[PDB]
Amino acid sequence: AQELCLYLTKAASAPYFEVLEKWIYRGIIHDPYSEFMVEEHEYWDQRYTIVQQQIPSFLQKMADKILSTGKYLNVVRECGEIIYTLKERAYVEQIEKAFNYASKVLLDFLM
Amino acid sequence: AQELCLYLTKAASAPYFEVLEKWIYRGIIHDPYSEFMVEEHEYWDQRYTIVQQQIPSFLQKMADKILSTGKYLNVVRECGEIIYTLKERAYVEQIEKAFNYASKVLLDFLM
Amino acid sequence: SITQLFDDLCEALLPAANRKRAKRSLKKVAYNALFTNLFQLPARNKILMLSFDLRVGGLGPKADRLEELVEELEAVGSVLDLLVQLAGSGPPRDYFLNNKHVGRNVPYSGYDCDDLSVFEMDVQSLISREECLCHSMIQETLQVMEAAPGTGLPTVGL
Amino acid sequence: LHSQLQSLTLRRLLVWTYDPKIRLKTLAALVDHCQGRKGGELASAVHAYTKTGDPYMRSLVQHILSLVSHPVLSFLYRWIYDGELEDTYHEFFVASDP
Amino acid sequence: AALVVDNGSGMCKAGFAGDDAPRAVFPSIVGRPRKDSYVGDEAQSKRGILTLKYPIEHGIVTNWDDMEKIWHHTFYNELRVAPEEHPVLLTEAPLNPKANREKMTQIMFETFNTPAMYVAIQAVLSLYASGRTTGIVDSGDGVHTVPIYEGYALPHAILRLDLAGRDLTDYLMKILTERGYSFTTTEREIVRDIKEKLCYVALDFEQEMATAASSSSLEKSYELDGQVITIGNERFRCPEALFQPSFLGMECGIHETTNSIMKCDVDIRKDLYANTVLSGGTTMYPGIADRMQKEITALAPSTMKIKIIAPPERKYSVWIGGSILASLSTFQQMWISKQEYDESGPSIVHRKCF
Amino acid sequence: NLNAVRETMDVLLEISRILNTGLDMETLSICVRLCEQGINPEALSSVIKELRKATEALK
Amino acid sequence: AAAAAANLNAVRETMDVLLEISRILNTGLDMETLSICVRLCEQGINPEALSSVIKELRKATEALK
Amino acid sequence: KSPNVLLQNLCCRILGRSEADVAQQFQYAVRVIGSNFAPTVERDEFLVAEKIKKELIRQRREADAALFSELHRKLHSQGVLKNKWSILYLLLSLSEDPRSYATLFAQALPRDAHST
Repeated sequence: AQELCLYLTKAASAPYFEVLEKWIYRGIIHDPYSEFMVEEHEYWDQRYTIVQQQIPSFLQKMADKILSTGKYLNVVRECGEIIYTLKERAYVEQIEKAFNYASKVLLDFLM
Repeated sequence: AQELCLYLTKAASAPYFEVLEKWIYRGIIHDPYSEFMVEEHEYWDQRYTIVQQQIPSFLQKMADKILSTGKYLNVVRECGEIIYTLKERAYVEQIEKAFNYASKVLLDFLM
Repeated sequence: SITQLFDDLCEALLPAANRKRAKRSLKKVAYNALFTNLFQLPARNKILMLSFDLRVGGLGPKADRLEELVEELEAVGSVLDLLVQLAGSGPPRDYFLNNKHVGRNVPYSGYDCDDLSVFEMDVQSLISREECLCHSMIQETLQVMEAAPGTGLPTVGL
Repeated sequence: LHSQLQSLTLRRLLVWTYDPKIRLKTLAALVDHCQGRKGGELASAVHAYTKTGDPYMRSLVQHILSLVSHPVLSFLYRWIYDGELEDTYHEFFVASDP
Repeated sequence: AALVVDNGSGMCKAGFAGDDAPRAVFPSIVGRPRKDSYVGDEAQSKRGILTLKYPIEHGIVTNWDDMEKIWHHTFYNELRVAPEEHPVLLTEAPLNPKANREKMTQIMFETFNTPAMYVAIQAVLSLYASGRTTGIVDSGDGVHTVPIYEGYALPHAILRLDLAGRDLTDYLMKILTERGYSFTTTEREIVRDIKEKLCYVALDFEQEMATAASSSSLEKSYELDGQVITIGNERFRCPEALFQPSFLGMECGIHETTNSIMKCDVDIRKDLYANTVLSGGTTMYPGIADRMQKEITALAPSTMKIKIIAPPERKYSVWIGGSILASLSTFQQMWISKQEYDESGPSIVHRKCF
Repeated sequence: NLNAVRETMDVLLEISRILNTGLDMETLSICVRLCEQGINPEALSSVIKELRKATEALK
Repeated sequence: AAAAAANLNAVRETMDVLLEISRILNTGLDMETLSICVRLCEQGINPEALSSVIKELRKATEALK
Repeated sequence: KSPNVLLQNLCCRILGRSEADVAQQFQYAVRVIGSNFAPTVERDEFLVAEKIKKELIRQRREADAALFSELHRKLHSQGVLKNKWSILYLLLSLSEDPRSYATLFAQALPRDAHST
């Protein structure tokens, strides 16, 4: 029953991990139903804010780097693959490889 | 009734001959219940001493080479298969092939 | 130690229990048979001819694996030439299989009825195994329970 | 056994059910020796049944140990390579202090 | 049980077919006072009061009276069997004169009354022991490069080199003496031991000489009466003579001699290059396989695949090959029976043991 | 090097497992090292099939 | 005997007629290659698959020439 | 022979090489032939015939369209050919014009309607 509950979560997470690859590698947030961990609004700390409930509790370690990764992509845009595995952190490492670039394009954009 | 009493002793001796292959090829003595022919203690002739009762009376010929085989393995360790057959001595010869090496590793260790 | 590597080989194939003279006689069968061939074509091609026969009877991905290893084993040739000789001598789940209901971007297919037809044979073989067991368990013990007194018993044979 | 009742008799059952009179003798006495043990202390009380010598029991219990000791070797391979112990119930022998 | 007797220029090896190793090994010597005849170790032990004879000094039997005594010794003293009760497989040197083969046959059947016998070439048996029937093979005490194809030695391509273990022992005595020690007396036995225990074949002679000249990293100690002596470049200079016989005043080395391949049909030369097998006590030097590989590669075409096979048990591969052969099912029909001998005489050996 | 010759020996077990050869892990290292000597593999196919044949006559 | 020679005749006929249909259709095949494609089609093989192969090996023999 | 050894003769006929030389192509030929062995469409020589006539008529070669009808009967006259649909389906595909739309005209049946 541990091979089973890994077959469900591997398939019940493809939709969530397909809105994430749009919020990190780009700035757009689709989320038609209110389910994503990052929601937007309409001076800059109230633009995007974490929702605490809808956190996968296995990305809870990096709940601040995700929100900080897309946020840097938007202050430049308006100016001008991930798979789930157990006991393997190939996606936790995959997020740090993009946040470490998300800043190097904005920080350089201001210097 | 000689094929039978050979089928019992062939099966009532596998546990005993599995603590022996640990006392000759290594120095460790497991013997949870007090049954083995060699017991330990806690200057070196009182460390391991033969118990006279618990001798198989078909290894009585080599009751001194067994005790002398593991004893040499321990004064080096702390510094840094057998099957029963009748009228065939394949295990009596198998013990001499290890005691003849047990000394050649310690004697060389002191020269 | 070519004279010894044939002596260690003869030990492994010897089934555990006279075990002291059989090894002496089996080393004859090793030598009596080694010199018959000596008295009397690429390497990777022989695998593909066995890769073909795999894909025909189904099990495609396994055949795509057999070729996946011989491609990395290049970066020894006479070793695989020995395995292809003994190919037939050996002794006789994953939910992320077809499962059109899980994926990121699964393509349009329409009904198949050729995956569900080979998903009921996966079950029919199960109920046909646990039924031969009950045919090979009540037989192995009724052949002894009902016979002449003292046939299957080994102690009466003394 | 039920498919043949439609022939077998009492004296025929004794030989049929002479072996499962032992497996149902070790298991029914393996669940009493470990009653209040939870966590690793249970994987240490189903290992004190292997020092038996009986080739039929020592090869049965030495299989249940290979399943019971799988979760224990799951924390160990976690608390060694990643150092992130997680057990809401106190099982692992490494107890953390908040 | 069938007997296997390997007649060596320096040491004879005897035992029973089927066994993994010979049961006995002894010096090929017969001695008489300066018990009337002494053979083997005893002759050696009491050499002080005897005049020693070496009836097969260079691999070929030269004195049949003493060779008969060595065989008598082999059966009754070493193996403790009656030859008239066991078939006997004997070994012979490469290029053994036809007349000698008949003599050996006649002696076995008429003098020892063997029920059956056979004679095989030493090099061929060693090749068999390596699991091959084709390849080029033997350096012993007193004396070959033997090309073999499909189980048959090719006499036209066989080469004999009168340079072996004995010469190397004497050469070591000479250079150790030049070092400042003194090994000259029948001391020869001590040096033979030093040779077998501390010598090796250097991959590159000059580099090894340079290392030994500028450091003590290659030096090894040897204890005699307690005196501990030092052996330096002599360790590899001794066996170097196998590759450069001029060190001994002899005009080709073993690598160059292994010329034998070039004497064979061009169509089988690649099989020989890919199957060069070493045998004999004098091929036991550590490093000899890699040195041969390097030297042969330098002599052969750049496109040639070279492989040197050096079995760990090659010191007794001749005997072992005989044990294997005599144990083969298909070989039983090959023995020369007493019946066949009575029917055809000694010359049958040429047909039966081709 | 022993790390490389372990991997190359570990990959070679699988291609002998899906080809349905009875060679286990021990007999494989024996045969790999023996083939590494230079013996012709067309003959080894006969000794293993015969050693396994005479082994069955005992049981 | 005879029935083993009457079959070798009825095969040389058919292999000669299939070579006529092959030339009026202007397939690049010849008498040697065409005997391979006939044997394959006897065991049962997709001609939509086998013809993709021939349309490829003939498409790669030019990049090497 | 067997189809696996027979596929390698083909790769040696088209490409002029020995089986020890060409082994990348033969690796690609086992990929396509294998897993595509079973015939996918219902087999009938009638439909394939009315498409080799329709093709030789389209090239203004109306004389060879009536010669094929006499060569296709001889195939039935001798009777050493078991699958006559396959070998014609293939000879038609490799046909080149010495000198568009095909969902309108007659195509073979799919075999999906049946429970294969």
